[PDB]
Amino acid sequence: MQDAITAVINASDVQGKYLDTAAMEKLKAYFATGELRVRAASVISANAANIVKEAVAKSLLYSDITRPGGNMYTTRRYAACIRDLDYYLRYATYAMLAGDPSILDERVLNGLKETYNSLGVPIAATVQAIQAMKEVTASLVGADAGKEMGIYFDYICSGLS
Amino acid sequence: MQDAITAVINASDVQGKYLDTAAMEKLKAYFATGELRVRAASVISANAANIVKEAVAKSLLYSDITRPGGNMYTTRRYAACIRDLDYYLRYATYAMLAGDPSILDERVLNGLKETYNSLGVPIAATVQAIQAMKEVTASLVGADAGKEMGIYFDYICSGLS
Amino acid sequence: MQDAITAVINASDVQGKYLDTAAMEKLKAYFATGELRVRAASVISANAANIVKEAVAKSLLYSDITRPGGNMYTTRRYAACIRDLDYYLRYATYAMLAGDPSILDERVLNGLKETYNSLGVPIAATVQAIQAMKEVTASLVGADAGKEMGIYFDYICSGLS
Amino acid sequence: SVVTKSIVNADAEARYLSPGELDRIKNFVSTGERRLRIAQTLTENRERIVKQAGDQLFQKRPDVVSPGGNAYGEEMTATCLRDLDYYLRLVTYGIVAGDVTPIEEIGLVGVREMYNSLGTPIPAVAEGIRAMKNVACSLLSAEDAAEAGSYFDFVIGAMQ
Amino acid sequence: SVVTKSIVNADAEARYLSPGELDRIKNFVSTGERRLRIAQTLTENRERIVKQAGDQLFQKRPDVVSPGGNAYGEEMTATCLRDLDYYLRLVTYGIVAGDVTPIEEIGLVGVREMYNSLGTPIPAVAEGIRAMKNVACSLLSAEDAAEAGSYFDFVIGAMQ
Amino acid sequence: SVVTKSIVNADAEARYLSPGELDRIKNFVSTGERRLRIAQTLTENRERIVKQAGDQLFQKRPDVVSPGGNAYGEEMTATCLRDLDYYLRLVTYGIVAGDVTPIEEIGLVGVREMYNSLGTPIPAVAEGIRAMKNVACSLLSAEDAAEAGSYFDFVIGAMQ
Ligand SMILES: *[C@H](C)[C@H]1/C(=C/c2[nH]c(/C=C3N=C(/C=C4\NC(=O)C(CC)=C4C)C(C)=C\3CCC(=O)O)c(CCC(=O)O)c2C)NC(=O)[C@@H]1C
Ligand SMILES: *[C@H](C)[C@H]1/C(=C/c2[nH]c(/C=C3N=C(/C=C4\NC(=O)C(CC)=C4C)C(C)=C\3CCC(=O)O)c(CCC(=O)O)c2C)NC(=O)[C@@H]1C
Ligand SMILES: *[C@H](C)[C@H]1/C(=C/c2[nH]c(/C=C3N=C(/C=C4\NC(=O)C(CC)=C4C)C(C)=C\3CCC(=O)O)c(CCC(=O)O)c2C)NC(=O)[C@@H]1C
Ligand SMILES: *[C@H](C)[C@H]1/C(=C/c2[nH]c(/C=C3N=C(/C=C4\NC(=O)C(CC)=C4C)C(C)=C\3CCC(=O)O)c(CCC(=O)O)c2C)NC(=O)[C@@H]1C
Ligand SMILES: *[C@H](C)[C@H]1/C(=C/c2[nH]c(/C=C3N=C(/C=C4\NC(=O)C(CC)=C4C)C(C)=C\3CCC(=O)O)c(CCC(=O)O)c2C)NC(=O)[C@@H]1C
Ligand SMILES: *[C@H](C)[C@H]1/C(=C/c2[nH]c(/C=C3N=C(/C=C4\NC(=O)C(CC)=C4C)C(C)=C\3CCC(=O)O)c(CCC(=O)O)c2C)NC(=O)[C@@H]1C
Repeated sequence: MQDAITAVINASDVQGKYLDTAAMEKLKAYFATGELRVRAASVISANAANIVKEAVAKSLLYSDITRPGGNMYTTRRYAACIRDLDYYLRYATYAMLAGDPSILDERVLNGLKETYNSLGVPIAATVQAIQAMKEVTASLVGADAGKEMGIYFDYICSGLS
Repeated sequence: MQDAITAVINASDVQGKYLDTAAMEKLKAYFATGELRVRAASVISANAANIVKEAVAKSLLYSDITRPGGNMYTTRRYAACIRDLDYYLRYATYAMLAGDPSILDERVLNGLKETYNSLGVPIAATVQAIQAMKEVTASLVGADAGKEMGIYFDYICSGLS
Repeated sequence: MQDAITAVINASDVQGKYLDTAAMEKLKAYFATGELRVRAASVISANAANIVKEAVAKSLLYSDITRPGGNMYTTRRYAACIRDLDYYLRYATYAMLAGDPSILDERVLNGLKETYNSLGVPIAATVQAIQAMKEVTASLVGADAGKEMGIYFDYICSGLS
Repeated sequence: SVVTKSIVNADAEARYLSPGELDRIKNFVSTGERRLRIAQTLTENRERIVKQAGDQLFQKRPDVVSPGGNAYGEEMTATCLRDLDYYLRLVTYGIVAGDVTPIEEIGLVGVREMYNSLGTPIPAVAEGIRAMKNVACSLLSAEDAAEAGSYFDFVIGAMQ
Repeated sequence: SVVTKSIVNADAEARYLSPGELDRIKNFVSTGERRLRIAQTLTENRERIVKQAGDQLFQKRPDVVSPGGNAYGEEMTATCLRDLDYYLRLVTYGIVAGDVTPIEEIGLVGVREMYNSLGTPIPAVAEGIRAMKNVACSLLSAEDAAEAGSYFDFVIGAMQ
Repeated sequence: SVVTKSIVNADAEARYLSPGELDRIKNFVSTGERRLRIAQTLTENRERIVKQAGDQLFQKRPDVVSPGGNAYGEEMTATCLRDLDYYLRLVTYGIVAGDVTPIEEIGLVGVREMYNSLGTPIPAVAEGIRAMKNVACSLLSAEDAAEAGSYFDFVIGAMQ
């Protein structure tokens, strides 16, 4: 995978150039916002179970998907769904903490849409759950940290669609 | 896999309804014909080697496929062919005993046509062998048990084509 | 895999005929040229490292591929490239020694073009390297042995394109 | 079912069903009529079993229907009686199937992951199906109450 | 062949053929002319070997050509002489190949699965190729009979 | 980087970053400004470091630039100074990354396979980067020379 630092290094590596005056400023932008990223990660780690709980109750619960015939129906498929929200929340935190969505492309979104369309999982319902967590996470981490997380929340939703 | 009983349960499960008055009659139909299915399975198990032998001699033997250039030629491909008839006869007995062709879709027909077309096995010749076993099995098990087996024999042939 | 001897046997096997008067001459052609094939293999085995070295310096080195941005750039991708030339030279020697390009189709060219196009390896640059080894090998093994090797060198290049 | 289990075990070893395994299908089909009558009795008395089991459940565990509990209010209490209806519907499938696989696959596999996320006390849910067992078995005969009760006990044990 | 075997073993360890393995190809190509003459001698005297081997086979095992046996009748007996012709054709490939791989891959791999299904006695089939060995080797010289006979023995051993 | 390593280790065990692992990112981002100044100092004095390191390298190993050696001639010697420029460029990435992964992935993984094929003496290449270390560290402060020098030592150790 890549992060904000190594992504800039690889960009200069392919060109065969040293770290430019513009390239140094991109790193300084990441270092200056380093403590803000770490502060948000600790809050989400503490409220990991609560963010997923509120997101499911807001968007998913009390609807056709939870009822017989729906995809969330049965304890196996219900437990399998909240497990995905636990991944999406955890992998979104890595993308924010790293400052690069390379981890989402490799270890999450790679062949994810094809796996759902095969099994029969609704993508539209999954997006609403992730978008629900974006609003719930933003209230806890704040406006500054909430926006940065939202970039990688929307990146996961973009990969599914 | 599924059988006649669990298939009816899953049908009522997706609707989210209890066992209907019509659904109970489908189960009673399976239970009433339970001893007839078991009687046929024991006969085919005893005459497992003979049914495959007569079917091959009737349809496959003394023809281009057994001669050099054909697909049954060589002891490896000959032994590999009778092995398939041993599967088709065994998996057809499971489908009859279960009363549902779900086992044929999962553990037999799944990617079977693609495997033959790759290796170069003739599908038309394979169907005649299975249809040969249908006539041979029907004479042993009887008219009542022979028809029920024939449904799942024709189901395998339908999957190949 | 197959060689010059077993390839002729399989040709007569599918027809269901004994070794024909014409088929015997094909074997005698291989046996008469047997010592010439073995002599060439020992020369290439001794000069295995030198043939790959000169071929890379002639075609690959000092160009865009070795420079930053190119596919040979970095020690990992450089070492991975010379490793391929070590395979192509070794597998070409097997094809010459066997007298049949069946080994190239099975254990080399099978899904090779798809693997490169995925990773992003240039096929045009790879062909020039193999064609470079053909000229270098021909000078060592001689005119008689050099032509026979060239058939299987060009066969690998044909498989990539 | 026993028919499904016998085929899966036979297919695993690559062989036709043994004389013993065929006999497990012989008695299964003969005693099928008995289990259907047991399933119908619970199905006919479906609304009564859920109501009485709920009343006994909330008597033994008032904290769930008290302020702060999971089943506080009319909607939250009504949703709990639906859970009881689900497991009662699964028990009827388990009975007619002759084993606890339909109960397991549907409403037990990953059941604690569901209720822990919802915040429902699972020992309270286990105490709920205890109430259904006693109310359901009272309608059935002495022999049928013993058979049907084993499926309820499996649902209790899975939750614990 | 020895050339194929040397390449497969060399490719397995990721290396060029050793001086010893190259020498196994050197003598193989030199003695190739010798084995072709042995193959031609059996090919020219093909019809005679099959007829005499059959006559000796049915003398030692009359039950196969007697009523109830597998080779009873003109068509069934003629089909048995074809089997002998097949293995004689495979022996000629084995000789010219320098090893028993062509014999193994074609007519030996899963040979008992074939004959047990057909109902043919395989020890009778093994006794048939014993007859071919003695009739085939009698045509060849003392040195060639020893070489060609080792391929027949392999076909006998595989059936047993 | 330490951020990448902390995420990879956390993702492996299926868990959020621990308080300790988060602290490794806290100090990393605070000391990021320090390492950027070290990277700039080497970048500004890029041409001087390569020239002086080359002069010292050829003094200690004259055989490489003598007739018969790998770096004999103006073009071959100029290509050797580019190799030094590459590893100096990799060192600056290693410094700003906070670890030797950028140095490892690019110019060290399969480095001996490259130079053995080219015919370059790798201990001579290791002696070249020793010269860069001493020339580069002399420009930096006492504290920065200790930090930057550890990345040079890693490149030396990988070649040996
Ligand atoms: C009653 C004994 C206990 C109780 C239960 C309770 N449940 C809910 C909400 C839900 N329960 C389920 C249950 C299932 N879904 C399934 O697919 C299966 C297997 C077939 C079962 C058993 C579901 C899906 C929900 C979500 C609602 C929906 O259907 O969409 C609540 C409400 C929780 C809340 O606050 O929202 C309660 C209270 N409550 C108790 O106190 C008892 C311990
Ligand atoms: C929840 C919001 C939605 C939902 C999901 C659901 N998923 C499955 C089955 C699987 N889901 C995954 C997902 C992941 N695997 C990963 O490795 C990662 C991170 C890299 C994710 C997010 C996988 C692998 C499976 C298959 C495993 C399995 O045991 O099935 C189901 C069950 C589908 C089935 O029939 O098996 C469901 C229901 N369901 C919803 O309704 C929401 C829209
Ligand atoms: C003779 C020594 C024994 C014998 C043989 C016998 N064979 C058959 C029928 C067949 N035999 C074969 C044999 C082969 N097929 C192959 O591909 C190979 C490898 C190259 C071999 C050796 C085959 C294919 C048949 C089927 C006929 C066909 O060709 O389509 C019979 C007839 C059996 C019957 O009753 O139909 C017999 C009798 N019989 C003996 O008694 C000897 C022991
Ligand atoms: C016989 C009626 C026909 C025939 C068949 C034949 N099959 C093969 C090779 C394979 N056949 C299978 C079949 C199955 N695999 C299964 O798991 C099941 C049940 C679930 C079946 C029915 C498989 C897996 C193979 C590949 C294995 C292998 O060792 O090859 C061949 C040989 C093809 C080849 O060249 O390898 C043949 C000849 N041949 C006929 O002529 C009949 C029409
Ligand atoms: C100098 C300390 C030593 C030395 C070096 C030398 N190198 C070459 C030729 C090449 N060196 C490289 C090196 C790299 N490529 C990479 O991708 C990386 C990682 C980023 C490195 C370090 C390459 C690619 C070449 C090929 C030329 C090209 O760029 O295309 C030579 C020339 C060899 C020849 O004879 O052609 C030399 C001499 N020489 C010494 O004496 C020192 C020990
Ligand atoms: C050299 C002439 C060209 C070149 C090659 C290059 N290849 C790779 C990566 C791989 N190459 C192979 C090749 C083979 N695998 C085999 O098994 C055989 C013989 C049967 C061959 C010839 C494989 C399997 C890989 C993947 C393994 C890996 O570790 O990557 C690369 C690296 C690509 C990457 O980004 O990973 C390169 C650069 N490069 C050139 O520029 C020449 C045109």
